[PDB]
Amino acid sequence: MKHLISMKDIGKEEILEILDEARKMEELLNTKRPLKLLEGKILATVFYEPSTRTRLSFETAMKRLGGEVITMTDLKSSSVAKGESLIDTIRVISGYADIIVLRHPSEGAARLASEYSQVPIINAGDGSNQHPTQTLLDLYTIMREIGRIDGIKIAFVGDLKYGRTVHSLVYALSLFENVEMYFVSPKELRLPKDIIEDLKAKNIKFYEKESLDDLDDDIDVLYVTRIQKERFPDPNEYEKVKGSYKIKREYVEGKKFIIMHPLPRVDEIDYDVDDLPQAKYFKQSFYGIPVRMAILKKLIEDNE
Amino acid sequence: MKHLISMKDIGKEEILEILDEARKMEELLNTKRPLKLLEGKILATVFYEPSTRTRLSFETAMKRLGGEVITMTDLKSSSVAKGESLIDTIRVISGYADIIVLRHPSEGAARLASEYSQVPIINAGDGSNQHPTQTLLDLYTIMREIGRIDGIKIAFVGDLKYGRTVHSLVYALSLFENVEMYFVSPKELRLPKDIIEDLKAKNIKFYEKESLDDLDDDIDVLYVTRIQKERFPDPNEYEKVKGSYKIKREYVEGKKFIIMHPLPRVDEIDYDVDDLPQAKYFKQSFYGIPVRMAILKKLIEDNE
Amino acid sequence: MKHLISMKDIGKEEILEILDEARKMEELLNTKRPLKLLEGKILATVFYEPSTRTRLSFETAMKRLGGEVITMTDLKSSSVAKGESLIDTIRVISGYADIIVLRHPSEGAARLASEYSQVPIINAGDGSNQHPTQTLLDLYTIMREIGRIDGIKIAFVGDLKYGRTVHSLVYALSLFENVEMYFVSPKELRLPKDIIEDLKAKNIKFYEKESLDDLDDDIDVLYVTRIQKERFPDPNEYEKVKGSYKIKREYVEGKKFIIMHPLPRVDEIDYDVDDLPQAKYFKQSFYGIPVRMAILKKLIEDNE
Ligand SMILES: [K+]
Repeated sequence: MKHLISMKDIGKEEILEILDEARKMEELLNTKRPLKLLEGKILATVFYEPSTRTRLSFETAMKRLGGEVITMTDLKSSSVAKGESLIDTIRVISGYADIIVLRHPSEGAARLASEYSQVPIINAGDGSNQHPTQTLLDLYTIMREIGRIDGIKIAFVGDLKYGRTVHSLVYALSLFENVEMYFVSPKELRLPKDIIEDLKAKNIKFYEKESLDDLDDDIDVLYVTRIQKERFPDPNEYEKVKGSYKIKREYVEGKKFIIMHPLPRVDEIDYDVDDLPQAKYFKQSFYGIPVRMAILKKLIEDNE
Repeated sequence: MKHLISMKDIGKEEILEILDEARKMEELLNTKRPLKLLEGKILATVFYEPSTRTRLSFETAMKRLGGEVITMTDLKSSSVAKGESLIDTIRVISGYADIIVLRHPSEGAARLASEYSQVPIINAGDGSNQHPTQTLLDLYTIMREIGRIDGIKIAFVGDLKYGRTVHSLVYALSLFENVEMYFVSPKELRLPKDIIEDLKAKNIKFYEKESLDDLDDDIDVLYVTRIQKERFPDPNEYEKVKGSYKIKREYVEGKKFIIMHPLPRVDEIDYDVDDLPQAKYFKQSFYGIPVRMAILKKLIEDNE
Repeated sequence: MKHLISMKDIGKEEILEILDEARKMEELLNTKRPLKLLEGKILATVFYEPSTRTRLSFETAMKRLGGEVITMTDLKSSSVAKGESLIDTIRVISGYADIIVLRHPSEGAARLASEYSQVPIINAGDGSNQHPTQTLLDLYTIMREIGRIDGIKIAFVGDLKYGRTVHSLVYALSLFENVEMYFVSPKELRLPKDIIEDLKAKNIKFYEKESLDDLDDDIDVLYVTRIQKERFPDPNEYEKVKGSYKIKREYVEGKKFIIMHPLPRVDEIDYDVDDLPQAKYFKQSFYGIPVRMAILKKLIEDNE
């Protein structure tokens, strides 16, 4: 693997390889002894747009591997208004570092960068169209907590129309077997039809549901995403929507599923669900570190 | 010690333990050989409010111990306006790191955080009510330079009414023996009465003084704090105040005391005092590193 | 060498020493094995003004040497409006760190700092009058790519009147032998006369040229700098200027010279020159790391 630009670039087997590697990274972390796997290696964080979350996780992952990190987070005026084009910055930075995590608004930005970069490019959103690492950690969470990915019944709740990370996860799962999908959302925010077509073609068993109550307790994974306010300018109607799709304790009690949420969690899930056994989004967050560790390590070693 | 939230949580003995540990850290630094005490450990700097000073010192302390540091300084809009509540951020970050230094405006913020954190919380101001580490380094300075803390005559000059760090130091000293306190300030900015009550109860010998000249040369330590402009909107009157309480060379010459100042120094002390023997605030600054080292180390090791 | 404040402070021999040291650093980098030369040492980046470029390179250099880095980039209001004077910050930071890279707008800022600093000061622009490290890496590039510095024919294109880095390089080269200089620029932006005097005095063979076509193919090095818009408010005339001095592929083909550019490259050089053999500015960028490594190492070791 030369770069990690989009989930579209890797198959089931290669995904499972990355997951195995992540399980190993997790054990290493459990060791509490200093790891030197990437000692002497430098990760360059290159963000034209902000993402404290993305930066922290990758920075943690790299440092857990004994590696170093240089950071470049503002380029909305630090070089985009300073003149330097993307391809110039990439070239300068691939000369400094050993690997780059890039978050750039322009479409195909990460792909172009990989073309001019002498080091591996990791795409952390362009500007948030394809986020492979988020999708990999989601899959990792499922494997860890459920045992394996094939044969799961997963339900997605929230804005399925603009949920980029849902989109990415949905596609990735279509590469697996016997996966039943449930798409719960406001009628206004249903999964993009083109995707629906992809699922139908791949002959995936799926359902579009209007309500959370339309779900039986056969679902193995509840993956909840955000429903932003920009979708309902009227505070009154927005109350309605939030109320209908907010995950609450009473609805969770005695359920089989685990609950996943890419974070941050704002309104989607009540605070008194956090302490329920099925709540796993914070554990999910942690899993993000071992899989980013595997990703970092793999890209370094695959290319030298 | 699980966390370090407030000086109110530790007694004389435990303070002295921390100080001994700091003396050891200082020797280690004097060695100029790479220290690995916290190799493989990650410190997370979590500030909703800015504090370049706080961040640098802790970051230096952690790195001197061979440890790593991840930084999160803006949360006034990076997650407070991004939606994520404090308790969520703490949970995500305690999953990434091994220890956290937190500076959050809300009262009892650090305490709440420690409740949701799986790792030790260090309170670097909430929003600047209790700063244990500053108070510990102040005490360390006194022990190092004076020999011991008991039996000192210390005078505080400046705004004693809003001097949070004076407040914290004053309380901590009340735990020691034979400590005589002198409180020099504008009548408008005298030490809060409730504190005065605490001192009277603890039967501490203390004096409220109007002028610097009311001090004899029996004082062992001169601890000076800031008198902000917000206290005297009239530039004319503010001239008067500054002039009356500014420490000047001629007043310092031949004095027994050392001069402590938490920094930054703006108007409180003339520049031509810096080079006088009794000037110790810059040495005080350095001492901040060894005691933060001890603090970091202790909290890691006490909890694993 | 106690500090590195200005090129005016070091002679040919000492420059060559630093260059040799840089060649060694470059080999070490080529090794791809973790270097520990500055393990346990802390570099403090102190910028009152912004310079993502400067910071990254030095930070990379220090980390390549196994060292650590603390960063302080905003002081336009973080301590300049927070009260603390430069000399105070320097003293606090020289207590924390082992070496400082300083970028401060005020003239003679770096020099003053070195006076109050207990650790070596590296001047990264004050506010951009003397940048020794840029000038050292430029010289390094020439030695590496040309073989040696003496006897080269170098042409400078762009704004020669406000090109601080050209000024610095020109002076440094005057310390070498048989160096022929060609100064290509708009008549409005010719090399400052006082410098011309220095060259005449040192009896350097040089020419002031109006056009790129006035250059023969005997030039060994083409060093191009920026011509900002502030020099030609009329977009119309600015078109003219840019067009006349922009380096283009057809002009470069079959040329003997290498092309150097301190970066960032905005308008000065066409993108389809990048891939021509004579294009070396990105390699030049990389060379910046080994020479900053040598600089960092030398200053640490010369002072302990
Ligand atoms: K490090």
